[PDB]
Amino acid sequence: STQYETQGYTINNAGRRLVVDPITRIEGHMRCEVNINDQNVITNAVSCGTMFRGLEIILQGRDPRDAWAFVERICGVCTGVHALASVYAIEDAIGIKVPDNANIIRNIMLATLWCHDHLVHFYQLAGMDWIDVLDALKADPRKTSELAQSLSSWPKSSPGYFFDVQNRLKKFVEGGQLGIFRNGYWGHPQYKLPPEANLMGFAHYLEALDFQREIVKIHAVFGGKNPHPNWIVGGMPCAINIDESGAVGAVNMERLNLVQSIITRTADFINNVMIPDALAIGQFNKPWSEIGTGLSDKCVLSYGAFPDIANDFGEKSLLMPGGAVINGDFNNVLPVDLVDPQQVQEFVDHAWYRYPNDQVGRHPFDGITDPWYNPGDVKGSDTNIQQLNEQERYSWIKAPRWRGNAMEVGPLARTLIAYHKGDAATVESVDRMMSALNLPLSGIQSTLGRILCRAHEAQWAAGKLQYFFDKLMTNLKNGNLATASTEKWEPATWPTECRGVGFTEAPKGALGHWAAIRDGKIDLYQCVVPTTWNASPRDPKGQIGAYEAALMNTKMAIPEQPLEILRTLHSFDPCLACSTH
Amino acid sequence: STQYETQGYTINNAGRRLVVDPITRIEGHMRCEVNINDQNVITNAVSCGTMFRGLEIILQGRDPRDAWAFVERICGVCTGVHALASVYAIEDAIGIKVPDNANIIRNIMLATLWCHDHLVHFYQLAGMDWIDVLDALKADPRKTSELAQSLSSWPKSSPGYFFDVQNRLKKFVEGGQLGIFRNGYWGHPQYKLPPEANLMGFAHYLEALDFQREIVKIHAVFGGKNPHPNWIVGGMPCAINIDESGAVGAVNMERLNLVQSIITRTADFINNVMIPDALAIGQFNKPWSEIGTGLSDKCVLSYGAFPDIANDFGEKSLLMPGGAVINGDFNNVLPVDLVDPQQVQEFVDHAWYRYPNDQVGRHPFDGITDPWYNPGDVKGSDTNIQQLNEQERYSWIKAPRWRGNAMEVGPLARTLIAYHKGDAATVESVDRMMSALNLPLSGIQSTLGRILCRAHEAQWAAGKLQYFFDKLMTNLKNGNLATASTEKWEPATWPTECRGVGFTEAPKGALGHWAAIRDGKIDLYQCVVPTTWNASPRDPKGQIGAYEAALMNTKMAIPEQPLEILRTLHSFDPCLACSTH
Amino acid sequence: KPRIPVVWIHGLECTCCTESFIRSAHPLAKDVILSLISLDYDDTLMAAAGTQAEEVFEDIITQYNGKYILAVEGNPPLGEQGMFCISSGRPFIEKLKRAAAGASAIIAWGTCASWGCVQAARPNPTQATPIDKVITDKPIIKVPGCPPIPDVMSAIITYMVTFDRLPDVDRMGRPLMFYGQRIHDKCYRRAHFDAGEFVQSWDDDAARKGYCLYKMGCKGPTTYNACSSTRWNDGVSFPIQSGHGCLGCAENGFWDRGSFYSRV
Amino acid sequence: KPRIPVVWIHGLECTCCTESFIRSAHPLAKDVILSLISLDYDDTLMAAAGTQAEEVFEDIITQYNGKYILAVEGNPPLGEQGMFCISSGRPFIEKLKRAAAGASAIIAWGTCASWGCVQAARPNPTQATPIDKVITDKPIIKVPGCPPIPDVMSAIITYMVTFDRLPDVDRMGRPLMFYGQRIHDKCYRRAHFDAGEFVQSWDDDAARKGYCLYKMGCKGPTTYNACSSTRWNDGVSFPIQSGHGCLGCAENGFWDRGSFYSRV
Ligand code: SF4
Ligand code: SF4
Ligand code: FCO
Ligand code: FCO
Ligand code: SF3
Ligand code: SF3
Ligand code: F3S
Ligand code: F3S
Ligand SMILES: [Cl-]
Ligand SMILES: [Cl-]
Ligand SMILES: [Cl-]
Ligand SMILES: [Cl-]
Ligand SMILES: [Li+]
Ligand SMILES: [Mg+2]
Ligand SMILES: [Mg+2]
Ligand code: NI
Ligand code: NI
Repeated sequence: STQYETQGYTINNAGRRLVVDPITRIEGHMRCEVNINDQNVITNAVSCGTMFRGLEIILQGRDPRDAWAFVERICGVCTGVHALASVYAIEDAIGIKVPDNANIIRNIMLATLWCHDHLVHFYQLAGMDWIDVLDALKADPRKTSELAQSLSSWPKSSPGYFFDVQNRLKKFVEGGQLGIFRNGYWGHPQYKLPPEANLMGFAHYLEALDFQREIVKIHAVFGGKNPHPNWIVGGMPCAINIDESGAVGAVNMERLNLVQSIITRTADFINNVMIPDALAIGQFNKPWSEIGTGLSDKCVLSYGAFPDIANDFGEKSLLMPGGAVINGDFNNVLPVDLVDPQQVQEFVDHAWYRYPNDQVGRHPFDGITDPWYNPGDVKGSDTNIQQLNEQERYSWIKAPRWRGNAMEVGPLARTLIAYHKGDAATVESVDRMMSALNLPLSGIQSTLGRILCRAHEAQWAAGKLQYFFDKLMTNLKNGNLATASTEKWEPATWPTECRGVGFTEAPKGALGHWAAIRDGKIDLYQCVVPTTWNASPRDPKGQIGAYEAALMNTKMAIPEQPLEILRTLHSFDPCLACSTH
Repeated sequence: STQYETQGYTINNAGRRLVVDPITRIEGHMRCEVNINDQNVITNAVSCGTMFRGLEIILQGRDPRDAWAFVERICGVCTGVHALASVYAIEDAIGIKVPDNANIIRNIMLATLWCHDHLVHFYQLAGMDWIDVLDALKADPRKTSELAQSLSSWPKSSPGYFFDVQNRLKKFVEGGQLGIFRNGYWGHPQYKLPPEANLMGFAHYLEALDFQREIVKIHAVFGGKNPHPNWIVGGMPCAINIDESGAVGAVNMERLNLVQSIITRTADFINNVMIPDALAIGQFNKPWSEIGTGLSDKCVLSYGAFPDIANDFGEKSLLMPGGAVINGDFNNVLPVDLVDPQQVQEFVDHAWYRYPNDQVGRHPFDGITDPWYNPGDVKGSDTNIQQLNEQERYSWIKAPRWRGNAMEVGPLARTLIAYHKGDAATVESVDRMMSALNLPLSGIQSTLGRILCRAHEAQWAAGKLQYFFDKLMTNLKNGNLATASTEKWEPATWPTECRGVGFTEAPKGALGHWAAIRDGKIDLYQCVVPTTWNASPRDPKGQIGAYEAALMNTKMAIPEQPLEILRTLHSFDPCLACSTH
Repeated sequence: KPRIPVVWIHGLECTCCTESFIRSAHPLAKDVILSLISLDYDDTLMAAAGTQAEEVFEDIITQYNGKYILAVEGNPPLGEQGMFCISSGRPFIEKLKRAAAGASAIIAWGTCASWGCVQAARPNPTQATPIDKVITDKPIIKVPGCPPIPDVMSAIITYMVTFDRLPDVDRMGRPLMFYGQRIHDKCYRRAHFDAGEFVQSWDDDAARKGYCLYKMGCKGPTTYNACSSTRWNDGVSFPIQSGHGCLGCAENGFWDRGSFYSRV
Repeated sequence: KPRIPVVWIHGLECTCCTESFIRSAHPLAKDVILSLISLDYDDTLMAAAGTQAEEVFEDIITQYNGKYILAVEGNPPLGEQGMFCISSGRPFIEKLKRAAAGASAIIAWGTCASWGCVQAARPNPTQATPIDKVITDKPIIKVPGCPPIPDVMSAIITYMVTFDRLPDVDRMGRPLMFYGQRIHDKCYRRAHFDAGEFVQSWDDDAARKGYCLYKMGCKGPTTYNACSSTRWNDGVSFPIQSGHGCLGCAENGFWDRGSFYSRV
C-alpha cells in the first residue's frame, strides 16, 4: 500500500478495498473501487469507465455533413447534444452561418433536452438514493396530502390520491416481485425522509415517469423523433410555412401551437413538482451540504452555451456563462479558449490508450484514440478484474485537464461560474435557495448542491424555452422564415483543409467536438465530453478527477451497502457512454 | 283563453305569457312559451322546435349503403348514433348479419358516445343552471380543497389549485368581458350551492372541457374522426391485423393499446369527478327531487340497446333493457315492437306538416314528411311571432305516441324501465344513490333525477366500454378478426322490395330509423328521435309531451328570469336538430 | 389587455363544428375562450337564454360595432319566408344580416356555412343557402369540412390573434395553410394507389394491409383539406387511416356527386 | 396474479432503446412496469448496485430459469478478449451467455442488439457483434431501429403478455406487425415522389410544401419500420414529416451504405 498527497487529499490505498461493479442508475458501464480506513472513511477512490465503442475512429473518412448523425449515437440520454456540437464544429470549420430561426430552434432543442434530462435524472436515476420507497408503505395519506400542500400549489395532492399510490405500491410488493426495488438499501440509516415525504416523493417519481414523455414532443416537431432527432449542417431541416399553400407539409401554426402547449406544461411540472421536491430533499438532508465537495471548491469549468446572437459564440451572446476557476480562486473567473493547445489536454497514462509519450497531454486537435487494453496486475487476470491497479492504467476514460488542472463540470460548476461572474438572476436564485435552507453559500459546493443546482437549471431552461419560442414567433410575425443556409452545402465550396470546434453545455457539463476536414472528408474527430472530465482517471502528477475527489473523505455507515458512494456519484449524473464514446 | 284537463294537469293559457327564444345551452333551435298565474306558477307550457332540414326527404332515391353518412349529420352532438341506427335499419331490411367484432366495435362506439355526450351535457350544458360561477369568486380555496377531498379521491384538489382556478376566473372577468357568463342568472335565489361547492364545480367544468376531447379518440381509432365517424353496412371499415405483415395499415396492437388507455382515463374521470359532483348537486338541491316530474311517474319508454349477441336484438341480447310503462303502472313493463302499426305513431295536427288526416297517427312505415309552415292565428305575424298559437300548429317537431300514450324517453326513462325489470346493477346503483341523498325512490322522477340518472349512465357506459374491449380482445386471441360481411354488399343481391327497422338508445333516449328499399334505392326513410318524443307538441286529444308536462306546475321566483324553465328543459338534454331532422 | 370580440351564430346545422372546436388539443378550447378571444355570444355555451341572450347579442354588436369577428355555423333557409329556421320569432336570416353588418370579418365554419352541406343536398327542401350568397359585402373565410379538423379551427384562430390578420385564401376563400393541397397529395396510402394495390371488398386481405381505398369510392383525389397530414383528434387518425374512403366532405356539393362507394 | 419476469441487460450501447421504452404513451411505461411485466433486472432503473445487483441477477436467473424473457440492449465486443465492455470485472459476453441460457426467449432491442449499429460501422474498432451471432440456441426477436419507436416497443410487450406468444417474424426475425412494410410504402409524401416533386436544397420552396426527400438522400425506399404510419412520440412526427430523409436506421449496415445525403 502507498500514500501520496494531491489537491489537499491524502490518497491512501491501505485498508479494506470495496468494489461497486456495476454502478446502476447511470447511463452505460462504470466500476468504482474505494479503500476505507478503520473509521469506515474513504481514503482512496477509483473511477473506471468499463465500456468503449470508438466513435472518434468510426468518424474518420465520413462526410462532414453526416457526422452529426453518427456522434448523436454517443448517447441516447443526452440525445441531441452531440449532434448540436457536431453541426457547430463543421460550421466552424467550413465557415457557415445559419439563419436566426435555425439558431433559435437549436436553442429550443438544447433547452428541451436540459428539462428532460434533468427531470428524469432527479426522479428515475438519483431519486431512490434519497427516497426510501418501501418506507412510503408506512405513510399516512392525510399527512402526505398536508405535507405536499404545504410545499406546493401542484393540484395532485388529495389524501385519496396518495392512498391510491400507496395501495398500488402495496399490491406491487405483496407478491414478492419487487422488480426495480429488489435488494435495495431501504432502511439504511442515511434515509432521513419521514414516511409522508417518501410517499410524496414516490408519487412524484411516477408522475415524472409519465410526464417526461411529453417534453420531447418538442424534439419530435423540429427534429422528427426522440430519442435521436435530426439536424443539418447549415441549420435545421424543419422548413417553416405558416400562410402559404402546402403549410400541411411544414412547421405551421398547428405545429407551433403543439410546441407552446408542451412548453407551458413542462414549466408547470418543473416549477411545482421537481423544485419543491429538491428543496424538501435539502430540508431533510442538510448534512449532505458538507459531503462530496470534491473539486467544487477548487476547480470548476464551463464553456458556456445558448448563443442568443446567431453565429456569435462570444460572452455577449451566450446566455449560459463560460469560464474557469482554479486554486479555489472564485474572485478570478478565467476565459476559456478551446483552440489554445495549453488549455484543454487529455492524458492517457492511467487509461487504456496508446500515446507516443504517455507523460504528456494532447490537445484534441493533436488527439489520438488508439485503444490498448492493459490492466496490469488486477489480482485476477486480463478477463477477471478483482482489483483495478490505479497505479497504472485503469479506465476507458481519458483524463482531461485545463491548463494542467483537474476540473469539475456540470450544473454546480456552471452555477458557481455564473454566480462569481455576477449574473444577477443566478446570484438572486442561489442566495434565496441557500437562505430557504438556512445554509451558507458554501453548502452548494457539495453532493446536495449538485442536486439543487440541477433542479434550478431545469427551471431556468423551462423559462428559456418560452423566451426562445417567443423569439421564433417574433421572426415569423416579421416574415423571417429561413431555417437553412445552403451556400456551402456542396463539398466543392469547402476549403481543401480546415478545422473547427463545436462547443456547448450539455446537461452534464462542458462538451467539445474538434473536427479537421481534408479533401471533403473527416481527417480527425476528437470529442471531450462532460463525464470524461468528471469521471477522469489520474494524470502523470497523480491528480484526481472530480468523482474521485468527491468520494474522498466520505464516511460510510455500512461498508457493504454503498449508499453514500451512489449518492455522490449519482449527484453528477454519470453518463458513461458519453465519457468513453 | 281556454282551460282543459289532460294527464292530471289543468292546461290554462289565461294570465301572463312568458317567451324564452332562444333556448341556449342546447343543440339547435328551440322556443318555449309558458303562462303563469298570479302565484308565479306555470299553468301552460309550449314546446316549439324552431328548425327543420328534411333529411327524410333528402334520403329518397339514395343508395341504402350511403344512408348512414347523410343521417349521421342529423346531429353532431349525438354524433354516430344515427349512423348506427341507419346501418342497423339497412341490415334489417336486406338481411345482413355482421361479424361479432363489428358488433363489439359498434357497441364501443355507442358506449363512447354515451360517456362523451353525458359528460359534456353535465358540465357545459346543464352545469351553469346549478353552479353559480360568479359566486365561485367568494370561495375560500382551503375550504374548497376540504370539500372536494371529503367527496372524492380525485387527485386535483390542492388549495393552490382552487386558488389558481379562482384567480383565472377573477382575471377573466376583470376587463368586463364576461363572455359566456355575461347577463347570466347569478345570485338568483334558486342557486343553493355554497361558494366552495361553486368553485369546486367551476374547476370541474374546466377539467371536463379539457378531458372530453380525449374520450372521442376511441371514435377516431375505429371510425376515423370525431365528430362524424365512418361506418359501413355490413360491419365496420376498420379492418384488424395484429400479427401479419402490413398491420401498420390496420387496427393493430398499438391502436388497441390507445383505446385501452382512453377507456381507463374515461372511467376514472366519470367515477371521481362527474359522479361526486352529481351527488353534491343532489345534496344541495333536494327540493328539485319534487320538481319537473312530468310524465316520468306516468309513461316512460326504452327500445333497449347494446346487443351483446351479434345480430340478436331480443331481450336476452340487449344489455340496456327495453320496455314501456303507461298509466303509472311500473309493475307492468310492456314489450315494444317497432313494426306494430298500433304502437309507435306520429301525429302532426299541432306541427308544421301535411297529413291526409291530421286527426290520426301514422306509424313510420306509413310516415309522411310534407312540410307546411302554418302558424295560424299567432300574436304578431307568420314572420314575426310574439306568441305561438298552441291551439293550432306550433312546431317543426312531429308528435310521437306509443299506443296513443305520451311518453318520456332518455336516461331517467331507461333507469326506471331497467329498475322495474329487475336489472341487478341498475337496482343496486339507484338504491345506493337515493340512500346517499336520504331520498325515496320517487325522488328520481324529477328534474334532479334526470341529472342523477345521466351521471349513473356515464358510469355504466364507462364500465361497459371495458367489457366490450375485453370481448374484442378475447375474439382476437381466438383468431377471430372479421369486421365486415360483404356477401350482400352489391345491390343486385338485395330483395327488390324490403323494409327494415334500426333502433338503439341514443344518449337522449329511444331512437328508430324505418327504411324501405325498392329497386336498389331508398323508397322511404323515416326517423323518430328521442327529442322528437320529449319536445313533442300536442296530439288530437290535447295530450302534452314530456317537456310541456315537466314544466307544468313549476314555481318561478322571478318571472323575467327563466332559471327554473332552463333547469327542467336542460335536464332532458334537448337536441333540437335531432328532434326535427 | 382586451381580447378580440367574437360573436358565434348558428343557422340550420348539426352543431358538429362547435363540437369540433371544443376538441382542440393545442391550444385547448378552454384557453382559447379564457385567454385568446372574448367569445361574447354563442347559443351552445352561454348562460343567458331568451331575453337575456337577446340583450347580450344587442349589447355586443352595438358596443363592438366594426370590431368583432362573426363566426357562422350552419346556413339560412330561403324557403317558407325563412321560417325553416326561427330565432326570437323571426327568420334566422335577419339575425345573420344584423350580425354580419357590424362584423370586421366573417368565418364560415364548416361545409354548411361555406357551401350548404347535407340540408342543401337534393332536393334541398328548405332552400338552404351558404352565407356568401346572402352576405355579399364582408370578407368571408370559408373553413369547410363536416366538420373541419379541431386543431385546424384553433390554428386559424391563433393565426388571426397572433399575426393580427386574416389567413391568406385560395380563389374560393379557404385558408391556403390547410386547404392548399388535396388529401390524395399527402395520403400515406398513395404508394398503393401508384402500384394498383386496392381494397376490392371490405375486410379483404388488401384492407388488412392498408391498401388504397380508390375502388371503394375514396374522394381524396378531388378533396382539399389537411386530414392526411394534420389528421384528426390530436393526430390519432383520419377517415382513410381507419379504412373508409374520403367522402369529399370539404368540397362544395359532395353529397350529390354520386354514391360514396362509386369511384372518383 | 404473477407478472412475467423480464431481465434487461445492456452491452455496448447509448441507452436510446431504454429511453424510447420510457416514452411509451399507451401503455405508459409506468403501467408496463407496475402491472404487465416484472422488470426484475435493469442497470438503468434498478435500486441495487454492485454486489446487491449481482445478487438480484443471480437469484432471478436461477429462480426463474426457463421462464424469464431476456431483453438485450446493445451488443458484445469480441475485441480485447471482450474487455471493451466489462460487467462485474469480466467480459459482458459472459453475462449475456449466462442470461441467455436461462431465458425462454430474447428480445434484441434496437439496431445495436439486432445488427451492430454505430459501433459496428467501419472500421468496427471493438469487433461489436449482434446477439444472434453469439446466442445461437434461443428464440431472438429483432426489434431494430435507432431506437425503435416507443409505442412499437410497448405494443410488442403487450402482444407477448396478452397473447402468450412471440410475434410472428420475417426471415430476419423482425415482427411482421411493425416491420412487414417499407417506410416508402406508407409515406405521406409518396404523391410527390410519383410526381417528380422533390426538395433539391434545404429550405427551398419544395421543402416548404413538404415535397419528397428522395434527392436529399431519403432511405425510405429500402427501410422496413412503422415510422410513416405509427409515427413517433404519440404520433406527433417522424423524420420525413419534420423534413429530414430517412437515414435507414432500422436496416443492417445502414451507417456504411454511403452518405445519408446520397440517393437510394
Ligand atoms: S386512399 Fe384515397 S386519398 Fe389515399 S391514395 Fe388512395 S385514393 Fe388517394
Ligand atoms: S420522402 Fe422518402 S419515404 Fe417518403 S416518398 Fe419520398 S423517398 Fe419515399
Ligand atoms: N449531458 C451529457 Fe452526455 C455526458 N457526459 C454529453 O455530452
Ligand atoms: N341522443 C341523441 Fe340525438 C337526440 N334527441 C339522437 O338520436
Ligand atoms: Fe358543425 S354543422 Fe354539422 S352538417 Fe356538415 S358542416 Fe354542418
Ligand atoms: Fe438504445 S442503444 Fe442507441 S445506438 Fe443505434 S440502436 Fe443502439
Ligand atoms: S371525408 Fe372529410 S374529414 Fe377529411 S378525409 Fe375526407 S375531407
Ligand atoms: S431513420 Fe429510422 S426512425 Fe424511421 S424514418 Fe428512417 S427508420
Ligand atoms: Cl344564433
Ligand atoms: Cl355542399
Ligand atoms: Cl447488464
Ligand atoms: Cl448495423
Ligand atoms: Li339483422
Ligand atoms: Mg475523446
Ligand atoms: Mg321524423
Ligand atoms: Ni449522455
Ligand atoms: Ni343530437
